[PDB]
Amino acid sequence: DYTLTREIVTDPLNVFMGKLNDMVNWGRKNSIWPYNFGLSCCYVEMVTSFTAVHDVARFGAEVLRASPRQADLMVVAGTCFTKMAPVIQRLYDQMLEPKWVISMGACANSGGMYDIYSVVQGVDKFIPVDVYIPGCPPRPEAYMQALMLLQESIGKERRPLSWVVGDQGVYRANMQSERERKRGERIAVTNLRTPDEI
Amino acid sequence: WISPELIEILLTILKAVVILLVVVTCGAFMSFGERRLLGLFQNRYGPNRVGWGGSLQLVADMIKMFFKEDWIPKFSDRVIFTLAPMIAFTSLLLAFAIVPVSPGWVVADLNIGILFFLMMAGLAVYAVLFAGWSSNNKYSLLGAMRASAQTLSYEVFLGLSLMGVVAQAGSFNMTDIVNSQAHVWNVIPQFFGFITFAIAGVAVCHRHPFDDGYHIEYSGMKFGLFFVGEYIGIVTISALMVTLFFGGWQGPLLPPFIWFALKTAFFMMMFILIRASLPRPRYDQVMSFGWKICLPLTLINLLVTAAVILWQAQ
Amino acid sequence: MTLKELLVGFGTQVRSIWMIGLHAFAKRETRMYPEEPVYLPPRYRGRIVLTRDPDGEERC
Amino acid sequence: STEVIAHHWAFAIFLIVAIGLCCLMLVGGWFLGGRARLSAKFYLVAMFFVIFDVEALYLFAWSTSIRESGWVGFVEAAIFIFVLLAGLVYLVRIGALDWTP
Amino acid sequence: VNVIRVMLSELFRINSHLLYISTFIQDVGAMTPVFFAFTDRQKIYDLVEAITGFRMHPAWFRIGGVAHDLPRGWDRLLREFLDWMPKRLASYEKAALQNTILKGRSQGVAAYGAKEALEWGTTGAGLRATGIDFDVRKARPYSGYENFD
Amino acid sequence: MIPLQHGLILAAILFVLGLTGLVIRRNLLFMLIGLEIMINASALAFVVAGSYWGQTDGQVMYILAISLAAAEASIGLALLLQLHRRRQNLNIDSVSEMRG
Ligand SMILES: CCCCCCCCCCCCCCCCCC(=O)OC[C@H](COP(=O)(O)OCCN)OC(=O)CCCCCCCCCCCCCCCCC
Ligand SMILES: CCCCCCCCCCCCCCCCCCCC
Ligand code: SF4
Repeated sequence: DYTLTREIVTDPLNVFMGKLNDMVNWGRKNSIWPYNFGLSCCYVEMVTSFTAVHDVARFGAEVLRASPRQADLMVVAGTCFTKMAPVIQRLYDQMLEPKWVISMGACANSGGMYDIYSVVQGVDKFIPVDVYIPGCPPRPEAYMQALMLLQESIGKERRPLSWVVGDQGVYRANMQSERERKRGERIAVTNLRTPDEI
Repeated sequence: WISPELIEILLTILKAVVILLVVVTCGAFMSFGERRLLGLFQNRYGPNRVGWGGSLQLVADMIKMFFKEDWIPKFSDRVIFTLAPMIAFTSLLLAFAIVPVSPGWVVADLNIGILFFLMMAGLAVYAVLFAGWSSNNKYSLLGAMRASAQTLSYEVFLGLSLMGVVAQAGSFNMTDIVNSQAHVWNVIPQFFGFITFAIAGVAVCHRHPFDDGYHIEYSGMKFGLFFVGEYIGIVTISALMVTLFFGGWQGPLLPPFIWFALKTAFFMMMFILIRASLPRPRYDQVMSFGWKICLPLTLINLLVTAAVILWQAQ
Repeated sequence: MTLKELLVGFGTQVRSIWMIGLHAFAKRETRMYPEEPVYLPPRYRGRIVLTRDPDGEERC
Repeated sequence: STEVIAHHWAFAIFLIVAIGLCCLMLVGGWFLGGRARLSAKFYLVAMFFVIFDVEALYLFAWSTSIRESGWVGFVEAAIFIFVLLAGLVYLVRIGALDWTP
Repeated sequence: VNVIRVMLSELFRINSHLLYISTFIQDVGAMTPVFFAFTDRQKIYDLVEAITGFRMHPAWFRIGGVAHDLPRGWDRLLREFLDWMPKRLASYEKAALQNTILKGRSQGVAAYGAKEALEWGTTGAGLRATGIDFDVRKARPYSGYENFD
Repeated sequence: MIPLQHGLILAAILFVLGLTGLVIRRNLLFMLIGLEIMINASALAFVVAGSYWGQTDGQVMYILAISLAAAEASIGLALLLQLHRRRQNLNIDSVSEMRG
């Protein structure tokens, strides 16, 4: 199942157009360029993921552009403060299609622990979000797992190949949640190591 | 339609086309190799998951640049904004156009050569100036003025660095320059010419440590044009240094193209090492190094080369 | 600048060149995520569960 | 000589294919994908580049024919390079090439 | 409790100082050693993960003590980290902090004396760089810092 | 196989175009542009004359001509910068305070 942005609409996908959309999706997931935007702690773990021990570069996401026009993905990693929310909105509007959003950490997810007068309670209040990571902060490999989640969501989305022909609306698949996908193996856990050891 | 002249025309045009395609693909794959070698230099692996050895990453970047939405500022001048990546690509491409890769494999056997490289360097600084002005941005304009002043400050002695090599060779032709290296490579007499040409060639390609930017407004395939043009420029500078200081294709055992490609790859890896290791000197220090130190060194090197080549001309 | 300062600068840059090359000749310290699973200590604060008693009923 | 005209044609198709490849690369980038006061030191640096580039072209003309010009050409270019270095030292000392204050 | 709190505070101080030095080296223009500094921070994070269960915000100190006891094997990880650190510190110093370009970019920039630090409430490395030997761990000892050499 | 006359006509056309641009334009930058057009046209004529006779003297005086053009353009652009610095406008009709 898919949803439209110009409602729920089924999968429309000639085989040559299907292969062309598949290769466009492949090139888009295998080359995702994040934007160098810093808000708070979660950006420190973001640049931790970019470093040598973690090596985001294996995903081809180390290019890390300093201008939003050159970036494909916006990782909101930190708290959406009231003063910083117009900056976030302007930065997201400066981007070009296609543009996806990864919300990193509890602050960008929902406001986190900061149910306070000067914090916007979640970045999804004003900009659309594609992936959410719980954490405070998420570890760098959780950001990597979200990068693969965004790759999976990218690889089965439908976008126009050009503006001269075809439908110009975007089709994002209603993905099965990771919670119900991993519930089979998460409940089967029986014993864990006791916290008194290393 | 079978004649030796016409088939020679067609085969030589095919060699030129093959050289052009290999050069543009080598620049793109060596940008990918720049990422990989930076990862190696900082104890990582770099892009190695998209394809066998990461070789399919570049196709993914090309697809992303091609299918990105094309964006031009409304207030900007469209013609200059379009034209600046065109120049930044083509200038260093036709700068490569003089390089002899192997005996019997050349594009144009000109009577000028490195003069044509100098014209292409002037066109490169034109590309930087046009990219800065066309953005309709004061910050990018000022940054382009600074970058263009630096490029001028090193282009002012690029040719004088090459002057010792052509003075020993006795001709502007590149084949004669290589053939003068049949017994000793030009790096040994023109050591100062070599280091000054290396510094100038790094600076005119805006490679580290010589890099309010003038690339902020560019996006889509124009930014990819800038990258492939600058990396083709890295290829061109490396091949020029090989063919002017390290004997070109001359080698004892291996085929000449193998030796030429090995030396070019060594200089490419050296450029990646320069990018990885050195910190960035300040702008005033960079231009004072360009004017005060290297240009008198090239002048004195040319004078000493002339005196030596007249002493041995008994 | 002075010639001694220039020679010291050239020496420091060549030393940085050599040290970065020696870093290149070293051993990688990169964890191969997701292919290599992340080791986590037993008291690592990640996903929350509700557990059971040894008899099999839920402990809450 | 068919080799000379062959090399001329190779240069022609090299130029044409390079420019056209960049043209069609820009065309394909545009076509595909959906949509939804400066100081006078700049002038001084460019001016110094122009003047020293003309003196550089004089040295370019010198260096290609050093051997048959003899030692007289060497002493002539020695006066030339000494004049260039005197002007360069003069420019350096007064602060023309000093960007920092 | 005092020695545990001092150990955790010193581990996090080393983490923060490593980040500060690496970010300064990157901001000057040498972007290489921040990666290795983050590897050292990852070793510190390994020890902090083992002890407190979290990487960056442990939430481990309690009113009257700490949340858990020290896990069996904390001393091995601490010994491995203490063997790891000095060679990396010397490597970063000789690769970047003794290089001339960073010294020229850093020396003589935004200097001030003791009076400017006193009147503006400057503390930490700046105040002691002005020659005033005022550290809280020595002047007003806390958490058993008087038992450390 | 290429007439000397045709190159001379081309150089003369460029010269009169530069002179017309020098006369009709009252912005100082376009006057300097016209000056470089005329001096380049005369240099082109000199190169054509040298190539007709098979002598290097045409290229030698071309080298002298472009040296003069470079230095004169530098001086003229310095004067233009001074005019724009002190008067904030590039009207060549504004510099008319000496007359009679
Ligand atoms: C946006 C487009 C702008 C314009 C771009 C160019 C448009 C034209 C493209 C088609 C050109 C067709 C072929 C032209 C002739 C090529 C061969 C040639 O030049 O031969 C003449 C000469 C031969 O010399 P040689 O080989 O030594 O022969 C021995 C003596 N018989 O060899 C020479 O004299 C070599 C020296 C001349 C080489 C000229 C190369 C092009 C110069 C202009 C580049 C412009 C780049 C784009 C714009 C940059 C920004 C302004
Ligand atoms: C970085 C190097 C870029 C080189 C660009 C041009 C490549 C030309 C390749 C020519 C190959 C044939 C050379 C002559 C025959 C001898 C070798 C035969 C096996 C390749
Ligand atoms: S979620 Fe936690 S770690 Fe992330 S920005 Fe908020 S307070 Fe910091």
